[PDB]
Amino acid sequence: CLQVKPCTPEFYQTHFQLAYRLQSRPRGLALVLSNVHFTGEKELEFRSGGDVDHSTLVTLFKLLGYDVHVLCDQTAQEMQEKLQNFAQLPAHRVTDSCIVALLSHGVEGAIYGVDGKLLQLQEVFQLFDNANCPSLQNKPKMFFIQACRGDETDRGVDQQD
Amino acid sequence: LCLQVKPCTPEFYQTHFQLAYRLQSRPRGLALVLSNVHFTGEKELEFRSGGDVDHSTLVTLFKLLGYDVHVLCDQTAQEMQEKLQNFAQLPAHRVTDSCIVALLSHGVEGAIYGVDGKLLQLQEVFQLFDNANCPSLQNKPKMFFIQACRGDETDRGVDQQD
Amino acid sequence: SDLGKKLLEAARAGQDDEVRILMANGADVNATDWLGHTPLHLAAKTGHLEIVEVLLKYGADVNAWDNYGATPLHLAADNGHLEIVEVLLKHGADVNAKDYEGFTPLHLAAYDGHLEIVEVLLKYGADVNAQDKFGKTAFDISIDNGNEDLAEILQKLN
Amino acid sequence: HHGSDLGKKLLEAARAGQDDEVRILMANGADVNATDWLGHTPLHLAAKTGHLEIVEVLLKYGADVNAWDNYGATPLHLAADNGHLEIVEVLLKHGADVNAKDYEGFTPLHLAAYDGHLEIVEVLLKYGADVNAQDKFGKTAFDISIDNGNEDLAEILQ
Amino acid sequence: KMRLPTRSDMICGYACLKGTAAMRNTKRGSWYIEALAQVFSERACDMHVADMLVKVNALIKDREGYAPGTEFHRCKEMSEYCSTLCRHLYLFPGHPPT
Amino acid sequence: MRLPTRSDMICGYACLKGTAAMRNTKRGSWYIEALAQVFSERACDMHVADMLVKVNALIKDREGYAPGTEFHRCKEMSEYCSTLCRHLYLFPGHPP
Repeated sequence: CLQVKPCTPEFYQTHFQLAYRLQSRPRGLALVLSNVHFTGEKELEFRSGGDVDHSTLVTLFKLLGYDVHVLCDQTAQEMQEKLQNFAQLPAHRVTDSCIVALLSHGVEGAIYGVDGKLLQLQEVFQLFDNANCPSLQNKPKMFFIQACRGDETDRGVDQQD
Repeated sequence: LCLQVKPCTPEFYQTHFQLAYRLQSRPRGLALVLSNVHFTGEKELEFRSGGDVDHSTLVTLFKLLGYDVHVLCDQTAQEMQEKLQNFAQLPAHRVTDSCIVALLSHGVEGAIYGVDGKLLQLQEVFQLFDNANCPSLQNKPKMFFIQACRGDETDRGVDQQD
Repeated sequence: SDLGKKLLEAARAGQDDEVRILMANGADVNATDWLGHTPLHLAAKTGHLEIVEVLLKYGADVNAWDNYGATPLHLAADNGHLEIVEVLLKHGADVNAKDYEGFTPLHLAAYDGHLEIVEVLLKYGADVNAQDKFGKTAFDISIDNGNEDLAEILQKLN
Repeated sequence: HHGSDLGKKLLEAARAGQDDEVRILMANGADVNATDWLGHTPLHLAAKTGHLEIVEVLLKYGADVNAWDNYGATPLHLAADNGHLEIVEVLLKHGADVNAKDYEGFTPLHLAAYDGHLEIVEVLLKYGADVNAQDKFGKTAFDISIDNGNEDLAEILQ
Repeated sequence: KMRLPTRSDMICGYACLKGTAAMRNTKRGSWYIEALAQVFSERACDMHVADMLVKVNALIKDREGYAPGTEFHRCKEMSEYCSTLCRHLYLFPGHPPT
Repeated sequence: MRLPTRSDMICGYACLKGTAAMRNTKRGSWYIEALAQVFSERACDMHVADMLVKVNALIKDREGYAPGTEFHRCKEMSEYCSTLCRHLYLFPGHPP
């Protein structure tokens, strides 16, 4: 039901010139790490509906042509550990791009692991830069941080001063 | 050094305003080019050399783009938040379709230094122009140009090899 | 492009004339958003009575629901737009409709303490004895919310 | 200057250094004196990045071998600065100003010294390298052999 | 070969702004993900990632929270995205098909 | 009838987190140059969000030239964040 409209041959014939070469098969690797249950020091609820998000993304990245992997309910340490692995995977050498979706609870700059501990998002990106991940240089790398970034909630403001 | 703003064939406009931010007002909005170069306080900070060229290059550029541009120089952290909020309130914004603000100075992650030696959180800067504190600019694109340093270190780079 | 999206983005923005035009061109008066809202919905929710009226005239379904399971009445009542609440009712709105989680126009109209909106909802057979997900009723919502001019209208003809 | 320009695609396939692609553009009469926002010219880009083969075909199309950029550097400057002996030689056989200075004084010898490029210094001398040139810092190709802890380049200057 | 900055050619999308929270729903999920799945599937064919996120922004900006009898009801949220991409990023779905 | 506390903004940064910018006594900072270049040249047919992508491309390729020092042959990378919700074209001029 969540189809994905293809691109007309005129489009690629008219845009590929000025656009990150992204016609490899797979189109790159996608990782959908998503924590949903939280143990350790008790504080974090239980990301309900976190399963729908996880699915919605897995499918989506799959129809976009991505050899997608997955990880669930992981600890801060496990993430940096398994993320670095995903980053190294020799496959990236042949693909033209990379996708990574991190969905979990969090705070400014970092995400919580089921572990209750944090993982700085800056640390995450580093793993895929031009140094630590040479197999992906000059290749677009998308990131999708579903994690919450605070504790409040925007009540909103209305138009007309 | 003489900026040449090329104009767009009316055909373009008729084929793009349809799906963009309304931005054909005159002026096209207000632009502010606050740039701190001469720093006093505990003069640990260097001298923004060439900071005068940047300031000029931008003032001109924003002027040829059709912006009633203002300016401020060598200001203190407090003076900035103070004068920035004023620029944000200026009743003119009601008639314009966009807003530009360039902050050039020394800085660190998240904030910029004033000639004062004190900091001004960039997050505080943006707040001044949001949908609450600046209703006269809602739904109108607001560009920001932060020419500062998010750090100490210099990037050496890394060999790109196939 | 497709009249659908065109009818839709018009309804919620206000454009009154625009909506007439699009309807004249045979726009699908049953278009939806990524959320499920329909022009009537958008119009009902935002409060554009004039468009809500011209909409109904083009066979617009007055008892439609969105991805949350709300109805144009739900939204109309929820946002306090008496006029439309009435208009929507005269056309056969399911005054006792429930969303995917139970709430009814009366609740949404009560939770916000909308006087006249509650009075009019009753008039059309409002089940003043409906229990939302919290197990409360249009009554319990008058006290808790510190609004007493309210519960003074329900307890009359249960 | 109009749309996907001639000598621009040149600079492109020159810095991207794809031989075959530079010959073609030259054949079509590409302005072998194009510049980027920084002032570099095809020869410059080719010299700096080290694509000897394009540096050669370029020189063949009347390419100016003694051009400068916004910093005031020369293809020799860049060639020596990045240690590409071959091109340093080629550029020289064509009359490169071995004693050229950039907007701030530095000369191919310095740039070739500051980086400790053996053979590159040897060849720069050969063509009348003013081993007695003072950059902005007041030092010479000599002072740069000691400071940088490189002695195989020490007194090998008199 | 030549130099390369330590980091570049990235693009990150965030479901919410700094300090604010994300709107979750036990049956539909988070707005960002929905919007994402929507705009991507629909426009990945003629719109580049950088511009689609602008679309997602537009969607998320208009959405209001619907959960009555709470304080989450009629709330707002705003997405953001930062990129160091250096060329349009088209996902060219399904091409070539054969 | 309301909107989020903040939106429709777009900020461009001359350098990434932790790194420094590059100023030159005669040309100024790379970001500003690149900015003035791409904007004047493409403001006519390119929207602010995409022009910054151009500036990125330019800044990415640029190498530092200041021999004898440690700034020589250095790198730098620009970035920008956006909450814009529609293309932002500056439609320069538009003939009277």
